[PDB]
Amino acid sequence: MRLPDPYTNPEYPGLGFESVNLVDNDPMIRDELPNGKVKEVKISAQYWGINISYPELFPDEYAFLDSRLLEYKRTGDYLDVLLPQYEAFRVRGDTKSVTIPAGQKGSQIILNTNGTLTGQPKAGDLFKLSTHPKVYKITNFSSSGNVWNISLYPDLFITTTGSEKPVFNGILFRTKLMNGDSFGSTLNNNGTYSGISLSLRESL
Amino acid sequence: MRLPDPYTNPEYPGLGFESVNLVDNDPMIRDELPNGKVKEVKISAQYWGINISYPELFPDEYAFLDSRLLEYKRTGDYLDVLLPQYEAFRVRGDTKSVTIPAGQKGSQIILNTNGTLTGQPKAGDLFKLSTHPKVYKITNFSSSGNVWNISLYPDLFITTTGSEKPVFNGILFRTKLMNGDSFGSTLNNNGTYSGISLSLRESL
Amino acid sequence: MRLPDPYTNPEYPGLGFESVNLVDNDPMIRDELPNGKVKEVKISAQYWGINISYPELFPDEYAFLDSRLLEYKRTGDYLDVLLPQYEAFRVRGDTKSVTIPAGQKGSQIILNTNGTLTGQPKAGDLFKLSTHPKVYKITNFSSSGNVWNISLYPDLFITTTGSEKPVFNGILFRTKLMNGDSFGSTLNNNGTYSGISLSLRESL
Amino acid sequence: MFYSLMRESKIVIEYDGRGYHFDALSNYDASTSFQEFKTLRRTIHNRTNYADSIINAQDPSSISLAINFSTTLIESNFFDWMGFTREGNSLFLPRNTPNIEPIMFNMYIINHNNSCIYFENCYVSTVDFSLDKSIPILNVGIESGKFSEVSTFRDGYTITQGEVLPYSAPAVYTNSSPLPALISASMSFQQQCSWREDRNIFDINKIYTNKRAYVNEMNASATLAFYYVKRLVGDKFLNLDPETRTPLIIKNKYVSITFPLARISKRLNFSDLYQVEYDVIPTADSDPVEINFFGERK
Amino acid sequence: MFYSLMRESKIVIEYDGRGYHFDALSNYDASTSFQEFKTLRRTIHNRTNYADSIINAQDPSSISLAINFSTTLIESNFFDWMGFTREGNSLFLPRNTPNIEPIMFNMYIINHNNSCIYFENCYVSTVDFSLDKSIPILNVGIESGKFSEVSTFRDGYTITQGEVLPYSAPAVYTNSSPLPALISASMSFQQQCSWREDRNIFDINKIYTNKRAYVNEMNASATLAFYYVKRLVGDKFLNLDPETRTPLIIKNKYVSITFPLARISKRLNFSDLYQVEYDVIPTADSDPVEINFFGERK
Amino acid sequence: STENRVIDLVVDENVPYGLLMQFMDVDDSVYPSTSKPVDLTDFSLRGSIKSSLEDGAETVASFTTAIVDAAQGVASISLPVSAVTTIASKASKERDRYNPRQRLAGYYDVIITRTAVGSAASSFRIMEGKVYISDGVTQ
Amino acid sequence: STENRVIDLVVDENVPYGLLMQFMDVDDSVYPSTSKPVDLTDFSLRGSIKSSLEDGAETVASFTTAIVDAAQGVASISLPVSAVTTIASKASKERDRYNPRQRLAGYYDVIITRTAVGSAASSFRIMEGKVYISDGVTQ
Amino acid sequence: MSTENRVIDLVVDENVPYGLLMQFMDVDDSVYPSTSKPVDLTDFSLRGSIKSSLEDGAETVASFTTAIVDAAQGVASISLPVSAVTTIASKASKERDRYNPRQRLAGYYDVIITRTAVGSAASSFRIMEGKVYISDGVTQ
Repeated sequence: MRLPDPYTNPEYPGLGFESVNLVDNDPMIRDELPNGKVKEVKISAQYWGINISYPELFPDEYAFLDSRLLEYKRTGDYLDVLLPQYEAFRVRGDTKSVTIPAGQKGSQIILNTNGTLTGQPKAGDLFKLSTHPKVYKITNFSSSGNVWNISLYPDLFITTTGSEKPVFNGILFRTKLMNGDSFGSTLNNNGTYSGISLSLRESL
Repeated sequence: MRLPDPYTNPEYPGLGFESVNLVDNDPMIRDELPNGKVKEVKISAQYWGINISYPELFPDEYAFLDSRLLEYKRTGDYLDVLLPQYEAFRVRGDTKSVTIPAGQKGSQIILNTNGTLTGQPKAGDLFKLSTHPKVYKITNFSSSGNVWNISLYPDLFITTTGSEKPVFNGILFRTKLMNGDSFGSTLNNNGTYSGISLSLRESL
Repeated sequence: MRLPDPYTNPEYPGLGFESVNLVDNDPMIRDELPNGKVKEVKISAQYWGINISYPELFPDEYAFLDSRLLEYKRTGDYLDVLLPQYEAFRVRGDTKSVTIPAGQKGSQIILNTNGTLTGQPKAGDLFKLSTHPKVYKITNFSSSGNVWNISLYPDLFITTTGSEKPVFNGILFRTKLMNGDSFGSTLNNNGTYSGISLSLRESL
Repeated sequence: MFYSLMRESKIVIEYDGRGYHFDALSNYDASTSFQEFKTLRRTIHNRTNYADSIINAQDPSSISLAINFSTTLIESNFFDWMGFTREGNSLFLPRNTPNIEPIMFNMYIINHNNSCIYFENCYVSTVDFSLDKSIPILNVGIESGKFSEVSTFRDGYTITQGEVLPYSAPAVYTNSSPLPALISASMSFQQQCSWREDRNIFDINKIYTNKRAYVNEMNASATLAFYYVKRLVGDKFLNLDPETRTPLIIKNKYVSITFPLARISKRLNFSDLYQVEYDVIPTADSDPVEINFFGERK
Repeated sequence: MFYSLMRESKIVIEYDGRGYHFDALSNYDASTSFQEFKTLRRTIHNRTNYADSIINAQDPSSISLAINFSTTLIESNFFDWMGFTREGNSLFLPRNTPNIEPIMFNMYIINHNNSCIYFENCYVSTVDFSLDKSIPILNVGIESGKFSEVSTFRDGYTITQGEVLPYSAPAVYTNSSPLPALISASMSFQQQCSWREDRNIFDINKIYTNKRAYVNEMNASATLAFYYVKRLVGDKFLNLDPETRTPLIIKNKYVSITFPLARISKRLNFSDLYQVEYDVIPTADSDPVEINFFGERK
Repeated sequence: STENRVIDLVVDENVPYGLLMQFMDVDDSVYPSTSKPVDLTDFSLRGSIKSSLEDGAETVASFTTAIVDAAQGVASISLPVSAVTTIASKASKERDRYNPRQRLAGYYDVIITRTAVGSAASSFRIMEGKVYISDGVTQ
Repeated sequence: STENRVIDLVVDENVPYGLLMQFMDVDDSVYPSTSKPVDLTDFSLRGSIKSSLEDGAETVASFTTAIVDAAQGVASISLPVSAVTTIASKASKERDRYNPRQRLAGYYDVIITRTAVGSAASSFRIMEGKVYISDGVTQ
Repeated sequence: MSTENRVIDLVVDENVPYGLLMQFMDVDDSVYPSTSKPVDLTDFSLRGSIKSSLEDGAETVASFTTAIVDAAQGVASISLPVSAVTTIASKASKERDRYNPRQRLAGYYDVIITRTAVGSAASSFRIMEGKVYISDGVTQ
């Protein structure tokens, strides 16, 4: 499901992140050798962590927000979020006619736009495959005409099967709440819910 | 037994809730696998936690509040707490001619209003059955004619017997006062009592 | 790989080091006998610890820095850190015609400059061999003709093979970024990124 | 239309169901205002420019009156309302504050054409007057909780201040020995109350007005200014040493503030003509401070 | 030698490669200064008396200009540079701040004999003018990062302010109903930016100058002063109650600031003639605040 | 809030005039005010433009009422270009202070009315103000 | 019309004038920047320039109107170089002391109109203000 | 910004051939920041002139010898020779600028670009205007 925000529900401008913390969580078997060399082995999967802080929420906005959150807690599905700082539409066009040749594993990826896309995805922008819900981060870009060579920080979780389509816009993190067990909201005498915050965490 | 509030007792304005804290307590066993998939397990029940804060209290206000609290601790009754922000009257009419089909044990109430109720409940409101003291929040509501499809956050604590009647307005939390083992209030030299806090828990 | 600094990238003035912290990490087993004599034992190696602090970062500065850090974490390279306060050019000339006699495994380098180098290194400067990445500090220097007697704090991590060439200027710390397991930066509502810190450790 | 002139006004204080029209009023100052909760919800989605401000409370008003002394001594009711106990025409400062909450009263500021401003839940928080070479006048300071605009009002036709008392030179005594070279005797009395804000979540979407208050302390104080005068070399009566307990009285032909035992601190200023300044407060075990109000012929 | 007179000066603002010589300047004030790091290293060895002071930064300059209204309306560029969107001759207050960093421009203060002071990296941080019974004038306030002395400069021969607009009495309306008894309408607009100090260890032994800044908020505000006037007993239109949303416009013959929806707070002063004071800010969902600039004949 | 019935109309010379009133019923009991529109049944609007308020004043023109989309509450008040010309003929030669194109043409007010919806003639004035003619250049 | 939206046109001497409008209705309640270009099919705008703002004024020039893009919403108001020369000849000579390039020529308005079968007169005024001539030397 | 945008001042230096280099570029800002492309200046002729005053009867003191150095890339150049600079300096006001004594007023100027082509779009625009000043010199 979709986390409410001013893009989906413009009538509630109180929704919307006062501050978002996009943390990098890659567990590693780090070992500090006696000779000065540091050896680290990556085994556990990496996952983005999102910490959302909300401004002063009025009673109706908080009613909508916690209604959506409780629906999340009820039906048990995943909770998608859209970070707005990465919503710079730097790539126009429709990506259905873009083919990613099969048999690709690792950080590097090669995709052929077939002369369809307009706009260059600069380093630091997000990237997501059509099938898998993992969200990557472009670290370097290099194109030779139509073919694009993109390097992603997390290695491709699944090897491309030749049908996965690039998603350069409207990327949603498939996250799970981490504050659900004890989630309280305080109501002031001024009439606003203060200090509403979420500690999300990408699942899979 | 009702907790004194400036609805029933406006002559004691210091008994108003300076700030309420509706805490969502749903203990779960959350385990994060190394493959990035976070998994949860729910066994125990969900109970609404209410925390009340008070301003400086004059001798008469404190006398009334303390007499009520000692009456509670004497008879072992259940404090009823009313939250003003949840007292918006949307559904009006008779709740006796409405029928709830029996055998509903999930997290969803299907009821035939029989055209006897005007208005429609809004998501995020408070809903409660007439035969059980547990309080529910409406997470979603779809109306197809006279039959309503109300979705509730806590899974139905009872299996409907067909005699339950929905309650939308005038809902009270059948709380039990926690932190009553060491309950006190310091009296300052200026005659006002300070440091009064009620940590209440929904003891259905 | 070089960490972005306002030498190579002056267009991003926010990437400057607001405060560096050169930490001397030489773990030792220190035991204090009751007879007042304190005794130490050294087994493990000494590694220079560098801590970098940053000011508020604009979107472009943070984009560049994050792209570089993600490139590091992708290729598993070694961040090179340049400290401006250690870039005083004293020894100038060619370091290829200078010879270092082999078999030197202590804490002292004896080298015949062969009259090819002008100036003299000062105590407390940074010194490094051309075949090893460990960085040394000159604690003492005595010159008797062309042969120099450079004394180094860390005991020589390698035994000189006779082919090493001293490096006095342009010295970089072959660091590896610690605290990268949970690395993040909060984006405030005013558009600037805050709370960015690099805890680096010299992984020779 | 109707303008509102300060000179064309009438201030009536409503206590116990009777209107105390305080004539002989030299000047009064008052203001009304509201409290706002203005927050700006700038988000990463929309860095907005328009605030979210709602008016939810009435800021307490601070009304100050300057009242001339009068022959009917209605102005002593300000000491009476501020907490002093009464015996005859003399007001005592009680050893302990009698009640937790002050004495509350309403006040009207009448004007022409049925125009009025209604201050409610008022209490007298300050009264100070300077006995000097000018006509004495006591500036009272009251704080209101709720202000309002009303059409009909209470007007004190009968209860009113008489003629102003003629000037009479002040004189300060120790027992019956006069203190020479007086400059300006200033007396100060206070009832330092505090509003108990009880704004709660039941007052959301409503305007809140302060209603109840408690007395932190009462006190009587006086600052005496003299010229540094000595009659002997190494004098004992007149010097700069502190006086732990000494009977003092700041006397006039129409008023006499008595300190049965006083704690005096002295301060010398090397000005054009040397001036000493006293700081008179009653002691710990001193008897109640007296304030006599003599209309005429004592 | 050459002295520098303020009256013999010319202020040219350099934006987009064009010089905006702002004539009709009533008065301007500016200052330049440096930041020091002065520490005294008193030790048990030597309790020294001589400090260790090094000049390492330029304190940002605060330049204030007072500019008369003109027929060519060059002064509206200050609203344009401060962040307002433009359509025709009217300036809108955008719902959200457009960019993170303000609009930067350079400014010259020319004087005779090729003397000049060059303020760089400037931004307009405040603009406020009072519509009153005197000639209106808008005081702009800009903050600089780097100041310098230069020989040749930019002089706006063509882009200049015309003749000052004749005085015209202000009037404030609600829709089209005039508000009676106006005294002084003061409007205020701000771009509350903040300098991002990025002084680092690579700037040691060098003078640092602020270069980049970000916008904390923009706002439009107005304080209206009236006389307390009532036309009826218990009037509804004119009273002291707050107004959550009401259309307001402070209109003149040459300028009209429009609040499509306004939040008004009132404050009454019991002065010689009773005065009420408004505090007008746009509401949360109000349409953009208008500022029209009419040169002549609207 | 309070009352804002007073709004001034600026009609254009040589151009027909038409105003579109979206009648509405806002209630501020709930914090997001209800957007319920009034339902236009048994409603008629009447409005005349008369120079000055004194008795016996000549009728400069008369508004032509249109009721459309009764369900959603909107309505239209208009008058033909001939009415505009008749208004502009009798307008005063003195021009408005803030706009040198407008000239005071008269006063106006429109009056809603319920005609025996409940056997009651519940007619009350909607709005009022002054009508200003704006001199054109095209014709 | 739009009394608050008066804009003064500036025409360069010795240069053909050109000004383009875009009729593009908006509805941002659903989402910001929801703007749909208005169809201008069977719309015909027209205007004029007169020396004074009153009846009996001498006409100076009439804009050569056009509809550049039908159904795209891009209309154009313009006049050829000879008309600009006539304006410069007819313009006043009270040159400002600090804007010595601009002289006042007259006042202008333009009216958009609908001429649709199955419809009626829909004339509406969209522009208003003054026409200022900017002096030129390069001819 | 009715006319404030297309007006800049030129100061021709005495005893030096004055040449100003112009670079046309179609900058797109409303749709998206930081997007600019050159204007294809083929068939986009330029012409300018200078006159002492703005009256109907004014003297043509000089005229720019405009040239399109690059047909594409939107690069053009307006320049006048040494003789024209000398004529301007001789035919200039004797009143010196107080803030810069070397500069004296010479006259006014305009620049019109005429994009005559086969397509019926023979439009003309005034892209520049302002005042012309002469900066005195001694090196001769």
